[PDB]
Amino acid sequence: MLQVDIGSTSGKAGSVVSVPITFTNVPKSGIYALSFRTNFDPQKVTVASIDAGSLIENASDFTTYYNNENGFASMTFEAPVDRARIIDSDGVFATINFKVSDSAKVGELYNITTNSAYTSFYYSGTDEIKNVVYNDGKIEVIAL
Amino acid sequence: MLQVDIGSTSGKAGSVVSVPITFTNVPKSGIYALSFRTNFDPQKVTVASIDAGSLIENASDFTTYYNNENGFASMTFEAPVDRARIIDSDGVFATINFKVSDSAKVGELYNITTNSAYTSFYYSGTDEIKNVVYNDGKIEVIALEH
Amino acid sequence: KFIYGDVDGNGSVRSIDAVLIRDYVLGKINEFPYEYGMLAADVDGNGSIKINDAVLVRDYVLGKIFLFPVEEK
Amino acid sequence: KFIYGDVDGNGSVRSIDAVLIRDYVLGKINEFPYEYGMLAADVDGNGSIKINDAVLVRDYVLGKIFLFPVEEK
Ligand SMILES: [Ca+2]
Ligand SMILES: [Ca+2]
Ligand SMILES: [Ca+2]
Ligand SMILES: [Ca+2]
Repeated sequence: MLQVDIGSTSGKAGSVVSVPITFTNVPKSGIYALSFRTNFDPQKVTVASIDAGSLIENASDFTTYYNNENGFASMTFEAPVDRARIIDSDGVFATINFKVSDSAKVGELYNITTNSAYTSFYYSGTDEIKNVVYNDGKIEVIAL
Repeated sequence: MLQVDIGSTSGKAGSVVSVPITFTNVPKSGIYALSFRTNFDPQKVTVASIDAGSLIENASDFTTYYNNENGFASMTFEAPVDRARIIDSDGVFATINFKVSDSAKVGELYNITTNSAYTSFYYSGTDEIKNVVYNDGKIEVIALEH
Repeated sequence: KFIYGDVDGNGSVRSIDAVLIRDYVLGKINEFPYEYGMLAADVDGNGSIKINDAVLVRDYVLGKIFLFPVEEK
Repeated sequence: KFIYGDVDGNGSVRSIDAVLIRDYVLGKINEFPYEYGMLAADVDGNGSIKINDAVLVRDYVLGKIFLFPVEEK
């Protein structure tokens, strides 16, 4: 089945870390449209920026938004109507650059979670990918 | 460290399945307060009911809410001020009974996900448990009974 | 009464209606600027607003489809 | 002007205030009907409303603590 992974990583208190969102076993027929939402505790990390990954061929297809007060980041993909760009291979969809709190302590674990209510994947306008598996990730605080 | 597990299960279209929420490696000093929120796709499953598990010794301490239009279920535990009840051992915190849509097709997989923005665990009113792990669950739609 | 796809209620199904559905999925908005926007947004008729309702509205504005699945097609 | 803990804005920190903070954490509400309820609810002063804010308010009402962490100078 298509497998979505939020990468885990580590960093120091006060640092920016980079959390990749990966797609494996992407259908060769293509993903036409998707949304993906991650939650996090904004006392632990906040979003500095979100960067499209190499699976995005044209920026007009990809849209992001994040709300640090409410602890979420969202991304959408909409292939053009002729499917001239389509996600039909495996790789990095996007990366979220998170600022780790200045007050983080060594050994804390901040879970970066997939929100299944706001995440969905489609082969076409009417045909949903209904067996996608979400895998979440963790930011570990390490010592300077 | 404390580990929260959303169990996986399976059932037919139209059925009610149950998803247990288990806590492992609970601190012996006790969890005084927590919130736990799960999301789900509300056109795939909806919450029929939430049942407190054996870790809840008195209903006064446990509160639940779900919104079947928006796709979440939330649970809180607040120990009394004397810590007369406290969660300080491992077991089932709660079980969510989910109705699988009658239009579900066999082979669909529904991710029942821990929401880190709305989930937190405290040893006391000011001291947070800041290394908790979560392991989410899936509901698989099957064709046959059991 | 409402027109399917017309999420801002202005009487026409336009490219901005698809933008507004995508803004709702992204979390930029929590509601549509129209009494019947949530209903008008659900153009596949599955009962929820999802990213494919946005792409369906876009594809209808672009002339790829001529009616919405909720319209029986 | 507001009183820490007084999430319903009625001028007093009471049992129900902690219930209201719990309703927010549960998702039953998305905002407080008091102009200053969000700032009043954040009694640990960390910038987020979380379950321990609700238990702090309850514990103040019950007499376990006599001030909130946001007030400690
Ligand atoms: Ca319109
Ligand atoms: Ca829909
Ligand atoms: Ca009050
Ligand atoms: Ca707080």
